[PDB]
Amino acid sequence: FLEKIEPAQEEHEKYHSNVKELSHKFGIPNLVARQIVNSCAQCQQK
Amino acid sequence: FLEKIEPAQEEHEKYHSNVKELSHKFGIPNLVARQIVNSCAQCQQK
Ligand SMILES: [Zn+2]
Ligand SMILES: [Zn+2]
Repeated sequence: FLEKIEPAQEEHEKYHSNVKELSHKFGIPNLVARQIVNSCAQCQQK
Repeated sequence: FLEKIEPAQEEHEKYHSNVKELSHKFGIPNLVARQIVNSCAQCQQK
């Protein structure tokens, strides 16, 4: 689970990539990707 | 992703199974399981 999903977490931390970006770039569903963005504080706050 | 994880979502809705239960019962990591409990409103509020 944290094999291919982890690398995606590092991608957001470098370019604040959105869910579609993480999912479309790596392949993880829109939910697993949103978890990365949801974890991001700078992105969490609107 | 929603193949084996889905069935687990229904398990919590029938016995409010904790993360360890969902993960230990089905096999999903502690995170994917916590997502089920986290979604539960009755369990969300402490
Ligand atoms: Zn971000
Ligand atoms: Zn519950």
